[PDB]
Amino acid sequence: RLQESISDFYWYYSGKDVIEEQGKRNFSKAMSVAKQVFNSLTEYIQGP
Amino acid sequence: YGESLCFVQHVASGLWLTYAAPDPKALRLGVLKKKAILHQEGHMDDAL
Amino acid sequence: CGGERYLDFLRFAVFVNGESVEENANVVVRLLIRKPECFGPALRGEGGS
Amino acid sequence: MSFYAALIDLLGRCAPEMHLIQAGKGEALRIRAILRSLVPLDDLVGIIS
Amino acid sequence: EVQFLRTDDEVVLQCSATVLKEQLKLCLAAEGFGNRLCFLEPTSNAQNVPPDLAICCFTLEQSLSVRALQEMLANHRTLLYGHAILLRHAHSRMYLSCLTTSRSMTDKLAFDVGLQEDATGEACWWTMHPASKQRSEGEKVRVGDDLILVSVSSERYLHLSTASGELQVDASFMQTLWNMNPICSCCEEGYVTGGHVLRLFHGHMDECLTISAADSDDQRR
Amino acid sequence: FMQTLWNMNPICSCCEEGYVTGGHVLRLFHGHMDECLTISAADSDDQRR
Repeated sequence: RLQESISDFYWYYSGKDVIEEQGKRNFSKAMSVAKQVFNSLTEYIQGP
Repeated sequence: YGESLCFVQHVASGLWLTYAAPDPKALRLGVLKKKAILHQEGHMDDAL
Repeated sequence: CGGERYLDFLRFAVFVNGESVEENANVVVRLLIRKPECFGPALRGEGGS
Repeated sequence: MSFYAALIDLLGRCAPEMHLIQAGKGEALRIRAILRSLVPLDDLVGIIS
Repeated sequence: EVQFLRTDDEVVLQCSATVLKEQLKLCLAAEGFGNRLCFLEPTSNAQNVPPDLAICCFTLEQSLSVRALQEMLANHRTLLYGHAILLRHAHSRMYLSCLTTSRSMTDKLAFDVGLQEDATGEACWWTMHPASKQRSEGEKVRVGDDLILVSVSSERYLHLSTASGELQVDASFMQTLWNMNPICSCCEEGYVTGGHVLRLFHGHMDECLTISAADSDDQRR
Repeated sequence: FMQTLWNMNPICSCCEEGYVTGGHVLRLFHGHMDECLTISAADSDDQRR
């Protein structure tokens, strides 16, 4: 679901040359959430 | 338990357990219950 | 009688200070077409005066 | 009559503002086409008459 | 493994109608040249009467998200619920579209479904949605899945009209379940596949199987 | 004080985790556990048939 949201928000900003400040912020929030999710998934399997 | 997907078949007839595909106006009744029938082909989602 | 009240609520939701709010207007249109019985026994389509 | 009048008023209010139409915004054009399909003009004129 | 519909695959759109308490399966069909409108070709009596599948076959070009489609208009891939697909008539190389015209005496709000010469615009694009609860948006479309098709331009459903005694196809706010049944996915070089026009040559390509020319006495039989 | 011969016929010895065994009360769910197979409630017209 998160990557679908990120791809949609991409497509929203694709045409515009420069992303604005709020877009940067929301991208940062989404990427932080995705990083934590990736670390959780990594921790589920490591050991292995 | 809870992983295997099973289709119920009447041995003698070979029919498959399926729903009746509620006739229209059932949504108007707001009736959420689907009568169970035995049909030669059935539906894909018939698994249990 | 109740369709009218719900409709004027939606009117106040979508129309502000002489101008339409597209974000709410499009949602209202889509929801209303998805449930077309809100339009009335008329405007139904099939078998509709 | 009041239910239908409220419905028509709400749809007209949901209708796009013109400046978007001149801008050629696809969502606005699509909404307007949907509204026109729902409500034909002859019926509006008949009611006004 | 379970087969997944993907782009460049050829499909037929199939609907089910109950007539005289016998189920009848129909395929969407369009000639394109001469008549752009879509109609329904029954496939059930096939054992006794061959159907015309060539004009019932469609090829998927693109399956995109709504946002990607919006950017495209402003300026192999697996199918997923919620995406917008572009469908070509294989014979006529036109695009399936929701037309502004309406003939349906029964339904006032309905539109005609037919073919479009170019892929430009929103009419040619359609969005797939799951028919049942176990399917959800974002999930891969699977062969045999019942689907709901919505036009971007008109926000109608691809619908089967039984209002008149004769069956018809229309764009309506009422929904009809459709099945995207595959025909071909990927063919190797040579390696004849079914559904293809070809010629039969006896030996070293000197003479071929044929029937009589026009206005012949044999009646071309 | 009179004796009768009896047979001790087995039903189950040891069952692995999950791995449905016969003779068990259970429920049948269509898909993602939203709805289940059942019959009508009490005092229903269908006679719970």
